[PDB]
Amino acid sequence: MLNTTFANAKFANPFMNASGVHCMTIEDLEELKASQAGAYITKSSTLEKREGNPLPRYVDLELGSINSMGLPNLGFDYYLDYVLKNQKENAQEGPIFFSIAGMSAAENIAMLKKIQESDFSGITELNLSCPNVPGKPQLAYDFEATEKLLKEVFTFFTKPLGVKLPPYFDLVHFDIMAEILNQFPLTYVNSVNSIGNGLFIDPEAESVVIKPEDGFGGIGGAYIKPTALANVRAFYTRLKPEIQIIGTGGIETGQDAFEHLLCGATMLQIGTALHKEGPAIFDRIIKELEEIMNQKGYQSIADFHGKLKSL
Amino acid sequence: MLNTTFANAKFANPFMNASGVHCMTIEDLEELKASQAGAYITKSSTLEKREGNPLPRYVDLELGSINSMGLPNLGFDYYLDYVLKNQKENAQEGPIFFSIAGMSAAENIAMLKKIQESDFSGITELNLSCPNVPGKPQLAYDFEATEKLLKEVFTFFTKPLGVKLPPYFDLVHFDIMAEILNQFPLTYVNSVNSIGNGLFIDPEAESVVIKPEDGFGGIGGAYIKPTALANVRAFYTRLKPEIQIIGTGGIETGQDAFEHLLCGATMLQIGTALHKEGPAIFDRIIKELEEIMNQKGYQSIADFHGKLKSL
Ligand SMILES: Cc1cc2nc3c(=O)[nH]c(=O)nc-3n(C[C@H](O)[C@H](O)[C@H](O)COP(=O)(O)O)c2cc1C
Ligand SMILES: Cc1cc2nc3c(=O)[nH]c(=O)nc-3n(C[C@H](O)[C@H](O)[C@H](O)COP(=O)(O)O)c2cc1C
Ligand SMILES: O=C(O)c1cc(=O)[nH]c(=O)[nH]1
Ligand SMILES: O=C(O)c1cc(=O)[nH]c(=O)[nH]1
Ligand SMILES: [Mg+2]
Ligand SMILES: [Mg+2]
Repeated sequence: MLNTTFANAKFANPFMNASGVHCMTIEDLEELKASQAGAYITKSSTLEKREGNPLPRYVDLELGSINSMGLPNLGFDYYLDYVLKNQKENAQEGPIFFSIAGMSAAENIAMLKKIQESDFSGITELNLSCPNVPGKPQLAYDFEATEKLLKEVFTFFTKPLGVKLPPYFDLVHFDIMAEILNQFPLTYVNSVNSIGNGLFIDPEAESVVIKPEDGFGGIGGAYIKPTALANVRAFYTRLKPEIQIIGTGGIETGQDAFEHLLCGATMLQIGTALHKEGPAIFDRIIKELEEIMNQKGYQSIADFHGKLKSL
Repeated sequence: MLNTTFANAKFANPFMNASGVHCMTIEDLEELKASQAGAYITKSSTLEKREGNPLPRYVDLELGSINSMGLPNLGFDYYLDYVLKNQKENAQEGPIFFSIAGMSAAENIAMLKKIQESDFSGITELNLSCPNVPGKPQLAYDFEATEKLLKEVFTFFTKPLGVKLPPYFDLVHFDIMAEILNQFPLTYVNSVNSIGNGLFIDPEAESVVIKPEDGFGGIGGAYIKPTALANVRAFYTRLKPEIQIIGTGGIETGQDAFEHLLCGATMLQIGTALHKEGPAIFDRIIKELEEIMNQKGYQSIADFHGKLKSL
């Protein structure tokens, strides 16, 4: 019932882990491969291995989560070597996704060049929430910087490429970004990354709950579904059909998944809920979505994909 | 215990309604005057009376609310006439707040000029989430446009003035805005307005819940407290002491109020929760905050104001 076609590949279902959750090590990845997830993505990597920020840097919240991991990862070469070896085993239907988040534009270009030159036949995801010039907003909030980077990337990168974007909150911003993205042969857009720089407080202790950035961190979970759905829908109605969408943000139940698909998302990623529940979540949410579809008499995602009704 | 000093005026407590909620008519305003609210603010007005968007345009949600009211209001003259007459009765400790959200820069300047010329001795709040040039983001997301407007405003406006701002999600944005705002003799900054363009879906009906903007609307309530607290705190540590802060966003319990005050807010505004509960909320939340203070042995907000601890 959930069979999905994305980036010209076939997947058993649309579910995937969100980058950063349960995908740090080869062991994490193997557990994802073993789960019911239709596909999985690696932790955003940088050129060098990164320890990340001081703990505590992640906290479960009643309505979601807050984090400031600091891009901890085992380095580009570690992930590239892993995906290259699994690619050869052909023991998995559907390509693996490879996320990169260079500490700089030069680092992103360098990693993209290595992926291009390698035999990697999978899908690449460029995290545009990656660092940028000192007195500059995250890359994706700097429209000029974003367009400049993408133009250089597409002068040489011919393999499947998608971009992970932060949430937008103004319709003109969606228009500007859509216009920038539509000029490129992008495989997809993934909305959204966590809601940036939120703050959570322990009232009793009268203090923040994470050590880095004075307690400020990305927000995920139920807090952000309204924003995540909006971004998925806003891009669905603005992007050229060539560019598909991956919906990410506040997905925990089959109903949440149903809502993202209704908005136009083709693949779905689970972050916070997966972090709390573990790989077993995929089997649960898959069954939940199928039950919803059964009650409505739907046999394929195509029966409702992108059919969100306006009043 | 909650006595507060703000904009050089004295208030029985920091609580107020958030603009747009329970402040449309003179009758609404009188009910706010009659409640325990330490102060109140009028609905953002425009030069002409506005009917607002088609219904349904506001919906209560389990975790907050979504709206696209479309600035319905009775017109500038109606509100100005009201506050001028109440000002004379001296039957209220602390000035009334007057919100304006011109459909254009010319409209904001025109209203500010009328307030300046009038005998209004209260406080004015400029809603920088007001409309802007066609292909331009809301005013407050257009740093250049915002600075230009404020410079013109301060070439003539000498009365107390505060600005209502939308939420920001990047630290560099807070730096840029703080730098722009610190150059003016502003009375205060009010963070935050609703999280813009969120989307809520009724999965059974497979449709949005508000009629305008294809269902997209500002999000308020529990969904946004993490973002609201972050904005209050981020500005508290960047604004010159001359500019105080009004905390708005996800305030429903004494604990929520405690958190905003801990961040640096001096006055507090309640939107969503007030819309659901009615003016009686002020008596409840006041008691809730006082109980929290009593348990901690605090006798004045000064005992913890802005004392949020980092790890
Ligand atoms: C602990 C943690 C680490 C994350 N790491 C990444 C990362 O390396 N790259 C990326 O693009 N997104 C990262 N994200 C963001 C997620 O991919 C996802 O966009 C976010 O958590 C919103 O989804 P959710 O509501 O299901 O959590 C991370 C989120 C969390 C909570
Ligand atoms: C129905 C409604 C109308 C609103 N109207 C205004 C308005 O005219 N001007 C303004 O500055 N903010 C307006 N707001 C935003 C609030 O003042 C407040 O910033 C927002 O609801 C976030 O607070 P909350 O979490 O307590 O709801 C409105 C919010 C709602 C729900
Ligand atoms: O590694 C992290 O801290 C991180 C990266 C990213 O893109 N998003 C997030 O929420 N955390
Ligand atoms: O009147 C409205 O629609 C409105 C104005 C504003 O500033 N904020 C909001 O959430 N709604
Ligand atoms: Mg599997
Ligand atoms: Mg009163």
